[PDB]
Amino acid sequence: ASTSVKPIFSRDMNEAKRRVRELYRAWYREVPNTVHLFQLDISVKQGRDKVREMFKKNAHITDPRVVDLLVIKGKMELEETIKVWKQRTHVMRFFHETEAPRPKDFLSKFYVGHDP
Amino acid sequence: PPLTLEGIKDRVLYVLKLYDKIDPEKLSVNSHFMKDLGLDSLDQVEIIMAMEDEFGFEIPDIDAEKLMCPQEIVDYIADKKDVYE
Amino acid sequence: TRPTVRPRNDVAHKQLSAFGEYVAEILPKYVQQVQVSCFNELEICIHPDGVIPVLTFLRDHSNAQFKSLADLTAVDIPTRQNRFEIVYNLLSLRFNSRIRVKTYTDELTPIESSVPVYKAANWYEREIWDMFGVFFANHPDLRRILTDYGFEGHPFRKDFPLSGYVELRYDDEVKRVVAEPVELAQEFRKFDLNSPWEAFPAYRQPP
Amino acid sequence: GLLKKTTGLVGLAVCETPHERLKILYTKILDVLGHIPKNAAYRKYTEQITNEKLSMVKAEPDVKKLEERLQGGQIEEVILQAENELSLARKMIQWKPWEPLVEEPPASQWKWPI
Repeated sequence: ASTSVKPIFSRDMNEAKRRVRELYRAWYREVPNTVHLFQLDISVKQGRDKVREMFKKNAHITDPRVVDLLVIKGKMELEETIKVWKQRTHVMRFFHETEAPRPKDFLSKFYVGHDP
Repeated sequence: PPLTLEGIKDRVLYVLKLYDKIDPEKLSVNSHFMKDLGLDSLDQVEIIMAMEDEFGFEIPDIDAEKLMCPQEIVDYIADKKDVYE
Repeated sequence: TRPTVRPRNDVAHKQLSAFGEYVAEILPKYVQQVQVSCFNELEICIHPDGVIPVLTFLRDHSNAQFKSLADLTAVDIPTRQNRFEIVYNLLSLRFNSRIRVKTYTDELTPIESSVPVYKAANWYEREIWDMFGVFFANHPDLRRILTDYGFEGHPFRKDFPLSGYVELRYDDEVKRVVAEPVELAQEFRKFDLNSPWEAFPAYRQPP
Repeated sequence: GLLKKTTGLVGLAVCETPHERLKILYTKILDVLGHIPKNAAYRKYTEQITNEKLSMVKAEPDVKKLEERLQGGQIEEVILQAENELSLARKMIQWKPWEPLVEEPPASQWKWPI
């Protein structure tokens, strides 16, 4: 039927989850080299927490093909970092250091502008 | 020195205590990582990588998934290191 | 003939039509539609499973010999279920002829890499992946080629905004180039240009 | 019938025995085509052109005049094309493109303008 689709790499979520955990391990081990190689001012703990935050925001996916593309993109991102195709500016773009904290409560948004 | 089920058990529990997310008091040699200690998937993955560095060998994901408490980690390490003691 | 009107070439139109039927007779498993334009360009529309077989036949068959891959690109049509149209433009030096092969895909359905057939396809498929987000299976080295490292999105999609979502400047406090949400001193001005009167009756669609 | 020094195409070596090479390749192609169903259009058409090319080879001993008949460029280019056709036929046997259309496209897939 219309639910019978072509897979990317994983035929079901359990196969997809294995790839997620393999990608997470690769990122986890890369952070110490990245902090040293790019001479970042963040700690290894900060880098690894940022990695965990990025994986968590996609925890609600249940479509294996979507998970496949997330892993494919995550691996491209890792390769850019390991090969030093990125510069220090690209690595630090995950941390939004120059962006002021936008308000989140109703009142604070009400005082500043019109956006919800 | 030669390894022993008590030496392995000492190091496995030593690594786990250096893991900031584990309350060492609730920690026993049988506490389930999810049910007992309250950790989640990714925490378990990190714990396995700590054992890879502590015991210096690769634990593949297919094997790593079943290691859900300190005892099973000890059993896996003893099994792979052929320590029958 | 009329000095301002492009002249038609009926011989080429007939030749391309006959060869189009020829292709459709030989690969019925994949060919979905064959058409020839009024300016004599042959288009073969195929099921995406037929990429490698159809392209291989067109390259290697004695009566085809489309050795050159002139161009490979995609088109985004959001109204279609399979929004992405993949277009291969091939050239035959032996028969001094061109042909266009088209197939389709959605955001989650991989297409088979044609690098085995045309090594020219390597970078063209990286560009399609980068600009449209179409994944190509078994590509030797699929990664972005035109966008900035870490760039998010696929900017040739019709729903990606013209000016994007982020912009760059040098920040003295952190002593580096930084990315921030896009603000424009002058917003791009959208113009509504379409006339409310039909221009081309020949292309009118049923109500 | 002198031996030309070069084909003029870089990487394409001169062939010393073109007639014999062509006969072997065309005969191999016809042998491969026997493994395809008799009513497949690929077999019918490819056998037609291969026999016409093979007949020219058997009737024209001069290489220079043979090239004019075949109209495929240098004789080494003709040999190279025969190899490509032989390679294609073997792949066709696995693909079986003569089978019915695998799937119809969505209703308005090829509708332009939208």
